Amino acid sequence: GTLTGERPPVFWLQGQGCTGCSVTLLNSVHPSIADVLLKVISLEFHPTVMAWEGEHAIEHMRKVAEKFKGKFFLVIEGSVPVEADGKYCIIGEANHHEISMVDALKEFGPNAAAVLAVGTCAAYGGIPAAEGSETGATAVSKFLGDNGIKTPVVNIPGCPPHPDWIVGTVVLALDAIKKNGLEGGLAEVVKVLDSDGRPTPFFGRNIHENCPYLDKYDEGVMSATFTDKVGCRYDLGCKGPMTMADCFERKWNGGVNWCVQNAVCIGCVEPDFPDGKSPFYQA
Amino acid sequence: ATGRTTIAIDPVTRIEGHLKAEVVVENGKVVDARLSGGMYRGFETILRGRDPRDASQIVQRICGVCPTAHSTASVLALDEAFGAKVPNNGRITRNLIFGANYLQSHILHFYHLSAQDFVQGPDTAPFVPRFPKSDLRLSKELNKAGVDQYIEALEVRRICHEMVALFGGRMPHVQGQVVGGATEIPTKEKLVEYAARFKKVRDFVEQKYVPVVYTIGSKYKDMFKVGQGFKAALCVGAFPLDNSGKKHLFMPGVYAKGKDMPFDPSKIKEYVKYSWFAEETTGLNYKEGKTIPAPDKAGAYSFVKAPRYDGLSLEVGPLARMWVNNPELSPVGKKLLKDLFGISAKKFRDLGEEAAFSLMGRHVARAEETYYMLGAIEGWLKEIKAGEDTVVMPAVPASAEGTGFTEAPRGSLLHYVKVKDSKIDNYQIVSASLWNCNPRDDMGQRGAVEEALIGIPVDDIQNPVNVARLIRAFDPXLSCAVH
Ligand code: SF4
Ligand code: SF4
Ligand code: FCO
Ligand SMILES: [Cl-]
Ligand SMILES: [Fe+2]
Ligand code: NI
Ligand SMILES: [S]
Repeated sequence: GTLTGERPPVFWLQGQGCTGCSVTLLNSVHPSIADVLLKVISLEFHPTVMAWEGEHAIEHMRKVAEKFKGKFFLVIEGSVPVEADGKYCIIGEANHHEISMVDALKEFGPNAAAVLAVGTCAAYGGIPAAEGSETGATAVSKFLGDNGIKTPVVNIPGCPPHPDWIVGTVVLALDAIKKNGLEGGLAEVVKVLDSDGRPTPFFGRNIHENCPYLDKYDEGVMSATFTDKVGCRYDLGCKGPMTMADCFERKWNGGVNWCVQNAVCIGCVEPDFPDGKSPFYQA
Repeated sequence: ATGRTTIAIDPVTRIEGHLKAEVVVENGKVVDARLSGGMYRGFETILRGRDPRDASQIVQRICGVCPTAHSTASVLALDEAFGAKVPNNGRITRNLIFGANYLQSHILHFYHLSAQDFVQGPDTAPFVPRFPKSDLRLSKELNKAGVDQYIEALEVRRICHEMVALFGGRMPHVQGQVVGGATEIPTKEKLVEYAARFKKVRDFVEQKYVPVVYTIGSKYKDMFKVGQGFKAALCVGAFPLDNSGKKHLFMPGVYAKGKDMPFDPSKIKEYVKYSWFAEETTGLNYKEGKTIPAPDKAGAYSFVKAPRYDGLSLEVGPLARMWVNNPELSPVGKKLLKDLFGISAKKFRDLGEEAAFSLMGRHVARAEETYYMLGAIEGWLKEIKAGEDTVVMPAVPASAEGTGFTEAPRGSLLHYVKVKDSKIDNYQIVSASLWNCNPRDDMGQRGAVEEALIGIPVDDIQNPVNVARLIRAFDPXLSCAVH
């Protein structure tokens, strides 16, 4: 990239998120987050990092959204709670009116080029939608569909996603758009999504079938304590067999570790996370 | 003289999570304040019915900035409930995992959240647009140093997360802390890798971060004269230094009305009159806590409960810990206090109560604490034994209870778990930004930040920058506060 290159506008809205999807992005190695922000995208609204605040920040987003109607990318971090008329997630106030996440997604969703549902909460509901919850936490694609909003959605799940899945999906989309324009490019992106909306370059391969401990699994050699790194982790709860992600190769945090080496996979990229992957520490 | 202007700020940005602040300004000063935590998930009900061991994964998703704190409080609560005896080497490994995130979080807070309060960034989003009169006082050179350090700090904080992940598996949301200890024995090779990263972080902290906070502070000396609030603080203890449970890097204590007092956790109660929870649940200690949302309840204004300590409204965080524990100041702090402020100081309390409990004092405390944590991590790197086991594998109890106490980067954190029929029967969280960013209690006494806003200057109601500057000095995390 270059400081003077074309950089599309991005709004990043937090619903029922934990800010971990933002933090994981800050950990991008190549390109670094400084390069992403200064050379790849124009992050026009993001409550955790932006300079302005309050109604002025909301109005700035609205002005950019009007100027770039149909052309901005909308990132959602967290689920969208529909109970109690949206009151379980208020994202701002302007013109003496509170703005719920429900309101915000109905406002900006129809006018985005694409919605990037970043993290398992946004993609599939995640922990806020799990058993024992009562807020009506809803996945982005379902919320948009229920409200007749047709904007394309790309899911980039994980709890959190790896930074490379987020940045890499942005790069893949921007490349497709450079080659084919916005509509043709998004069509090419949609063609490489699996049935759960996930890009196949990152989510097209199963952890277990590519796991370094697969020989031990097949031999029935299972670790009985977490600190035994020779055996397979299946009896300790590893959900690798049911999980589609490239962690076995990409690893985490600059390649220093990953979940299976360190402990177990908890299936964090899967639509049934957490309840369908729990208990975490039993098969 | 001027009359009243009421100012609402939603979202407060450059914090974590969903916050509205509303202040009443009269004659150029804040005279009243209300803080509203705006997003609820309900972890305390989601957790019920689960295998208790799942909690040390689920609870981290309260917050992806401080997940190691929740991991730590959860595994400590589970250790107690299960009767798990963490091996000595696992205690040290846990300290290395969690300590590295203190470095990450304080660096993130000062540079990536707070520094734009004082520094003009590059002329592109997300650094513009901003208030036309932002009160940015630094010279061209010092401002550029701030921007250059912001950019370098993006790499430094990422390296801190590599340190966390070396023994924690990944970050955000570690895999490596469980009931019974830590899941991965440190090897000689990985300890070399941790130490090499730590040296780079140490050099940035010592040469750039601590000096820049004092230097910027010396251009904003007025910010040591506001933000005192109640001048009351809480520390519950953190980072065990042996296996007795009695010795910790930060020792517990309460400070209020000019007096040090012991910490007795039975004196914590959570009030809800001004919070969106059922009125029948007001005034409960966490061991009997209940979480029944009431989003339509008249008069309430926040999803944060109102914790009080024997009726006192207290603050938490680096200032609280450094004030309660009163460690020696860093060498560069002692030097710059003398050179830039004319202050002769040896220990943290030598700043004096008024300057410590101030907007800029909280930034200074956080930088000083980052330096203090370097020495603790260095000690743990000398104490750890490569190859020695770090975990035990305890059976799940049918009936049990436990409480885990620690200090998250933003302040005191406890998790309480009750197990019945081998499943979670209750799980209650009392977190750092709960102590700081809560609403009024049932008697109408303000929360700590609400009270610290009183007296904040607003000489220009069109550019009321000091309101959020004060809030950011406390490093709020509303996702932690509400859970
Ligand atoms: S169960 Fe887990 S550790 Fe075992 S081979 Fe499969 S992915 Fe690897
Ligand atoms: S190894 Fe499993 S739990 Fe870890 S990040 Fe990959 S998919 Fe998520
Ligand atoms: N640090 C942190 Fe998170 C908060 N507030 C906790 O506890
Ligand atoms: Cl933490
Ligand atoms: Fe709580
Ligand atoms: Ni937090
Ligand atoms: S946090």
